[PDB]
Amino acid sequence: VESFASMLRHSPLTQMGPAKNKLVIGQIFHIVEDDLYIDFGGKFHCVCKRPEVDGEKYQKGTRVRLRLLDLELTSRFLGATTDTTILEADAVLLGLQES
Amino acid sequence: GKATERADAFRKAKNRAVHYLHYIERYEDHTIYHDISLKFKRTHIKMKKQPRGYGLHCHRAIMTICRLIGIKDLYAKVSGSVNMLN
Amino acid sequence: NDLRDRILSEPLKHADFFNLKELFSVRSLFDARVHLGHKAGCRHRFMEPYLFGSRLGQDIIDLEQTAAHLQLALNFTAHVAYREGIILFVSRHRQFAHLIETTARDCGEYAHTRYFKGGLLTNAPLLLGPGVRLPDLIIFLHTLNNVFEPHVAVRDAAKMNIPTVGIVDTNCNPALITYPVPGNDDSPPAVRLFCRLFQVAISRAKEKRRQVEALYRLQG
Amino acid sequence: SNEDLPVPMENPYKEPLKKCILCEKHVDYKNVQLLSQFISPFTGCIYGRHITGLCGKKQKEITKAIKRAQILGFMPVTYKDPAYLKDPKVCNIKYRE
Amino acid sequence: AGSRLETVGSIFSRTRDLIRAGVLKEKPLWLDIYNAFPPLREPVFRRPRLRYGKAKAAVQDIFYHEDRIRAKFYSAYGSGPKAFDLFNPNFKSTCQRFVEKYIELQRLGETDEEKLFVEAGKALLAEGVTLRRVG
RNA sequence: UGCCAGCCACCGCGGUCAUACGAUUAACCCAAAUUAAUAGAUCCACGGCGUAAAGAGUGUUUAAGAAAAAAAAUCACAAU
Ligand SMILES: [Mg+2]
Ligand SMILES: [Mg+2]
Ligand SMILES: [Mg+2]
Ligand SMILES: [Mg+2]
Ligand SMILES: [Mg+2]
Ligand SMILES: [Mg+2]
Ligand SMILES: [Mg+2]
Ligand SMILES: [Mg+2]
Ligand SMILES: [Mg+2]
Ligand SMILES: [Mg+2]
Ligand SMILES: [Zn+2]
Repeated sequence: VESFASMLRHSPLTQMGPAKNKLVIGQIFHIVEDDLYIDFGGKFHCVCKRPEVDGEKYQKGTRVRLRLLDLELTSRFLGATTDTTILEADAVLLGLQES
Repeated sequence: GKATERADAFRKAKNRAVHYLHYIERYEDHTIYHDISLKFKRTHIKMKKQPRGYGLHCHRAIMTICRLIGIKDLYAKVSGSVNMLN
Repeated sequence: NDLRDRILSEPLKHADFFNLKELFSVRSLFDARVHLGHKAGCRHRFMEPYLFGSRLGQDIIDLEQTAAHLQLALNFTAHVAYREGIILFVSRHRQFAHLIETTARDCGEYAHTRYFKGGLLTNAPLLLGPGVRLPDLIIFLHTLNNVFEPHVAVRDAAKMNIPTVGIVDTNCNPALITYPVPGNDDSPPAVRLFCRLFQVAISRAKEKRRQVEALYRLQG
Repeated sequence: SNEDLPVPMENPYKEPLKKCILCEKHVDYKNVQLLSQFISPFTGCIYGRHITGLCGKKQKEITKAIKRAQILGFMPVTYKDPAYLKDPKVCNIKYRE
Repeated sequence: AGSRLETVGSIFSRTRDLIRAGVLKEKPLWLDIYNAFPPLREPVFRRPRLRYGKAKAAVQDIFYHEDRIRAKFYSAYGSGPKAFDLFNPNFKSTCQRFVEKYIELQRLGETDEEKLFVEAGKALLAEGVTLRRVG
């Protein structure tokens, strides 16, 4: 039986380190007419805009590539006890699964 | 219970009092377990444990509440504001 | 009468009566991302004993403690379904709400994933009907509402003495919950796994109630 | 006996602190060009922190070095010296819209 | 009828105290199940005060010597060309390959970090992966 | 009777329907005593000082204290 510290040591998210400038492949699970809701698998879905090139082949279940900056967008404003999560992630589109 | 008419306020208070109930532990069913001193807002309440034979030296509201609980022996001293709700 | 007392008191002497320990595992939760939370500044003060640590500002929830809580929570849910109780699933979150509602439809238990009206659990006879039997247990999949406040029905169930099982994140309030499980309520694999475990718990409880009822019928 | 527990070490991924434009540099009142880059060309006013973008130490040293050059007669007051008009723009203020 | 005060105590304590007093004559089934199977923590209301002064949290940061190696890897070569896949539990990154070969190389008895980094890079190059570095 | 006559320890009542004035009936409490007045006994703070009374315009020192467990003095900028 494996201990949980061993699983944290060998999890891919621990191997990620910094959340800035990381190339992560993700999967689109919901289609809004200009908005792509992409579950890259970490914690939250990110929202991207449909690009002007090859915009027809971004559908449900499509795998894309992302460059992560913040895994969860969250900030403090004055007069707030707790931070303000947006319940999203920040990532931009590079392309879709070049194979 | 608050209402325009006194009887309506009486009925509202009677129906709302059964919703909020406490259980008060009584040592040998007559006195409280230990000496309790507290300050709630601006009211200082100090109640003291007594033996079996000398009963209920308390403010009249405390005597009524202790009679409804079942406490027959207590000492009570209240200081500061003697507001009824507090 | 006495045999009904026997069939009520029979599962209470066995810890593993419904055999739920084989339903889930630490790897099963870890593959569905239960161990992640929000940022470290979002950490509620009551989640420090339930947090294993912080990974680069992100809260990591100890799934040893989550499994230890979840075994008791699933066992309590199985027993309250065995004793023919009313079970209500509440999750005020518009990303899974159809999935909670279909989960409860397949369970045969009831769901409130819409707006909770103010005097619903408290002033039950005016809202629902002249004589209404109150719910016996509530599962909160999300203890927070859309404006990041703690849920009203948690406080109302604490007023009405209704037990609950709540999935609390790193920013939630486990103080009012009698059976909290520290976990992740945002990731869809975690939410679907929690719904699947509650589905199999309810189904196992009702089918085992049916079989022991049939055994009681063939006894006499 | 569990070697998979984390160690109480500091953060290894601390990217170093961002630096000012003149940071680990030396300011002076004799060089008119460096002092006059941080000055409005039309009026001669001194830009603040939100336009200049320095450490507070260097912002104070630039302010004192300019004012010393203003009093001692090395640089103009009412205008930027037009011989150094075409210097590269370090300030973030945009005058033409 | 019941006890509706939230801050007095747990629902278990309130129900057992009211039945002990004698106001409640119908025993709930959840009370018996609670007597069978208790929680880890009793649900008593605690007021979430805000923390002031020199007192801070007890949460420990999750760090490793492997993360110390990952810091130098991300400083020199940046992110790996293999990208990242968080859906596979057994995903082996180029970064984690560098970490493993760094461990296997320091098991040879070399203390010098420059020698460890250079021979780890050439051991990566011998396995066919590409190190673009940062220009 | 009608802010008149008048009453009260305090709040207060009497301005043509007064359980508060004067009388009558009834009732309450003391009792060879009952009220009024004046002295006493008791009663203020081991409580507070931003807004209600209270942190004295500032620093140093004498007297008087506390040193109770562990350390320190010291660096950009507009003191005079
Ligand atoms: Mg959450
Ligand atoms: Mg008058
Ligand atoms: Mg008189
Ligand atoms: Mg008259
Ligand atoms: Mg009188
Ligand atoms: Mg009279
Ligand atoms: Mg006083
Ligand atoms: Mg004053
Ligand atoms: Mg002062
Ligand atoms: Mg004065
Ligand atoms: Zn600088």
